[PDB]
Amino acid sequence: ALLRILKETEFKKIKVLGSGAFGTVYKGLWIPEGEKVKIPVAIKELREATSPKANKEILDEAYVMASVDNPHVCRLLGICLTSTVQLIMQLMPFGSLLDYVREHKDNIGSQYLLNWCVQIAKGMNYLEDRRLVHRDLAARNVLVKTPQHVKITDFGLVPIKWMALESILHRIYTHQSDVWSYGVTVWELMTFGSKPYDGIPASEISSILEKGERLPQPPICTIDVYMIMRKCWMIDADSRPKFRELIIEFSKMARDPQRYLVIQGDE
Ligand SMILES: O=C(Nc1nccs1)[C@@H](c1cc(F)ccc1O)N1Cc2ccccc2C1=O
Repeated sequence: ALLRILKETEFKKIKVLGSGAFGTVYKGLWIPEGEKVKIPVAIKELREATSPKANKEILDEAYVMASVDNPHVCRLLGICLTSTVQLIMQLMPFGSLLDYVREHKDNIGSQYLLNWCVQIAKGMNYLEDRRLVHRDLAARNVLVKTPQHVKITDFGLVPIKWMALESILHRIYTHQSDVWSYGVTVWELMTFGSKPYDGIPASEISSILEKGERLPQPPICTIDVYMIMRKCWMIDADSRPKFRELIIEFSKMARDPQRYLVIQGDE
């Protein structure tokens, strides 16, 4: 439930997974005080600019992150306060889903792929229920705990291609706007990590959306599935399918993946 405050001694950071302007992420081992067991963890350290106002804002968000409780939604285990701010999240061994599909493109299966979409939709629904807008749904932001299990992280805090036209044009973010991002995320999985609008300038993208052009239907997927992706990118936000609704369609599709999705040779 609550977010633990962690003593510096409690955890050690083994290696650095990623570097960002906002913060640098590390892979680490955390041993809870009073517990024999050692847990692998992902640690994020804010790069700079600590401010009293900033610290309060950061803390406030941290509590909510800790509060979230869903199987497909990442939860912030704890925060460590010292000179720098570090956020502790349980490590996902596999890494980002986008990276996973990219190096495992040859061996992936439709059932796994269809199942991932359902899981993301389920995760998204919890956020909608909790009145949280992710604001940056992407393939990278989906973490692979295991092939069978996937989770969503970094919600609640630009990626022009991923974001909805409404958001781009008027800086408007809503759950429906997140659905447009969700459709793009599905496209990434379907296309095995191909970058959307590859070689296209960010500035141009808004005009293209206005023109009705959309990302190309993936070779692997069936016609019905492509329609779901298109629905997400439709201009009317209300017209776009609800997340709860999305779960049902994918789940039905999940039962017989081969019909809906055709890739290589599969059972
Ligand atoms: O912790 C996060 N990412 C990490 N990378 C390596 C280890 S944790 C990320 C986050 C974690 C989570 F469980 C769920 C949603 C999230 O958005 N958060 C949370 C938070 C709170 C206050 C200020 C900044 C951040 C921030 O960046």
